[PDB]
Amino acid sequence: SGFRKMAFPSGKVEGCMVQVTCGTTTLNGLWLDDVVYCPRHVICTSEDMLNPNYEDLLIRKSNHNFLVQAGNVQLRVIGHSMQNCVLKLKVDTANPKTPKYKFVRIQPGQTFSVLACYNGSPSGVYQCAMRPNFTIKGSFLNGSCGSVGFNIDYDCVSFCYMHHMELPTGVHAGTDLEGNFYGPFVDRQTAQAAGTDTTITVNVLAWLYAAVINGDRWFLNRFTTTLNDFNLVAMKYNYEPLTQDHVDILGPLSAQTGIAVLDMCASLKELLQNGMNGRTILGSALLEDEFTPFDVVRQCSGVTF
Amino acid sequence: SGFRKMAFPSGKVEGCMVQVTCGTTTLNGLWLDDVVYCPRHVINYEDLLIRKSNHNFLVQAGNVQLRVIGHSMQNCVLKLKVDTANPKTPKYKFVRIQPGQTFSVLACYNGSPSGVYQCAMRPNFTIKGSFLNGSCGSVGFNIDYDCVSFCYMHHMELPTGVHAGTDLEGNFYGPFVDRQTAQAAGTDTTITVNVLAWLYAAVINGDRWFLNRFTTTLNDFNLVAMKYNYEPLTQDHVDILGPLSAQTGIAVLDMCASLKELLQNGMNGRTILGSALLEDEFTPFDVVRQCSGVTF
Ligand SMILES: CC(=O)Nc1ccc2cncc(NC(=O)Cc3cccc(Cl)c3)c2c1
Ligand SMILES: [Cl-]
Repeated sequence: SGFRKMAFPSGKVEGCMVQVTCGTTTLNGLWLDDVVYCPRHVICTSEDMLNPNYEDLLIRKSNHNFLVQAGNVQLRVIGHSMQNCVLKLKVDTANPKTPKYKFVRIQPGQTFSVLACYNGSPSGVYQCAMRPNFTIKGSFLNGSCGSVGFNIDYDCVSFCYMHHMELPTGVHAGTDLEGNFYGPFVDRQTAQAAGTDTTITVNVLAWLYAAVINGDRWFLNRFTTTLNDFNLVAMKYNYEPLTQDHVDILGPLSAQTGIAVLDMCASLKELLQNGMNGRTILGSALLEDEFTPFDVVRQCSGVTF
Repeated sequence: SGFRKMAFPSGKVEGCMVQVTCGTTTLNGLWLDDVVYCPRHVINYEDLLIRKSNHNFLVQAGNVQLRVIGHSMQNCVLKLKVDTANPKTPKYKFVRIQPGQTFSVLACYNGSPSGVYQCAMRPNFTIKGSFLNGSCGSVGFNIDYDCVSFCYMHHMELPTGVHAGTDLEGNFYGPFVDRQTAQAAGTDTTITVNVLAWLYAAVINGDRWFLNRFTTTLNDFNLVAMKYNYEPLTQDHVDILGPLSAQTGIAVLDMCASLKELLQNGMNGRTILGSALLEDEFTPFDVVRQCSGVTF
């Protein structure tokens, strides 16, 4: 019993964290085999960030301008290249702690664990989701750049995020491990603002099924809804549209509890209308959207209470 | 910016997790040097233990079978002497925590870590964890510098869904016993010093709507807090909040007057750090650490 925001064990990622220094800037790098991946803005000054020409800044650099530190050992850089917004530093030593891994690009609504690092040293781990506006509501201070997001399914680490910047509202933006940003963001200091955010409807529904699995049904009602009527109501509360794919994905949880997706949609509609009336669901007074249908199946029991 | 329930990096503990089987029961063990620590309920415990030999205990570390060469009991923990020292043993200490203190939990099943989360020892000595059958032997810890301080080992789930366990010396937290009997968690209370720390974290992150011009006395605050099932606030708690009071310019009894107003009026449709409830699972030290950048 119980329901917590659980992160994946971070050990496999901790053994890949390194410190990258270029001139006066120091940030984090990910060391996999003989390559260190880090944000390309490590080659920039603060002045450069207004309109940086990365190709022009990089051509003026040699291998020995990049200092890479793994624990107490200095790694020697023997090559460098840029791939989108990521700098790839070829080093002379392969990481003996390299786990089985893949680089995966996630979609909004997907969750992942973040290992927050400073000076190549891991300080904490937390779970979060890629928001519909492509930002992440993280907890990052200056020096956290290069910190990574990941999932561990079985013994394989799937890297999905690398931290690049904080936006004026305090939310965070970054790239996949191939250097492609999530969202319409650039690694430039410009008027960049996160778009209006919305609630991840399929995740709220999954969390309502998790509450039913853990023995709580006070929020159910005797109504059903069409998918269109649900979406017309949900969009008024800034909820993401629920698609037929989302209904298909909730199928297993619907069969485990005996509550049709559209009947759970009717209960969500009523919750938006009435609020909680002093009650909580899984210890929360807000509707939670950072648990996917997959996370609920992973964490919760296969037997409903 | 941002404020998350953050756990310590779990790598140092992951390298200590093993699977312990005794007959039909399978649970988790902690392998430090040549000793495996696990709940004694894996097996009248003295009478059950005397009938066991070393070969009755099967210990599995990854894909390798460890050979048990001795066994002894210390309170509610079984200590299995194995023939191999753990080469991944970190620098460690066994410490007993107090209610209100927080720690990270590495939840395991069959000796394999599945997740990590942060939680607090409640005033009623239970933990609001997330554990399924097979999680027994999962451990709680903090990391200070490069040293892992083990503070909790999971033993059982209570009828309300909350969890109970021991320190690593086998002493239960709370009035619980390791057996099937009518055991219920006492009425819980809110960890006041932690709620205050989280209010200071909200001010640091730019949330001041709850701040007011008023200040209170410690006695008046405690008379009000006792009415809402909040733990009494002591002079030690006021002293401990000193650094956060100096950083934001809000005296502790100044923040107590804000908390008193939130207790009598609620939030009025507003949130603090994305929450509609007053959060009590962040200590003053956790707030200072997450708003500073301490690494391990
Ligand atoms: C003093 C300061 O920079 N504070 C914070 C606070 C919090 C921060 C959290 N994450 C990242 C930071 N770093 C950046 O945003 C550097 C950067 C600037 C301009 C564009 C880009 Cl692509 C990257 C943070 C920086
Ligand atoms: Cl995805």
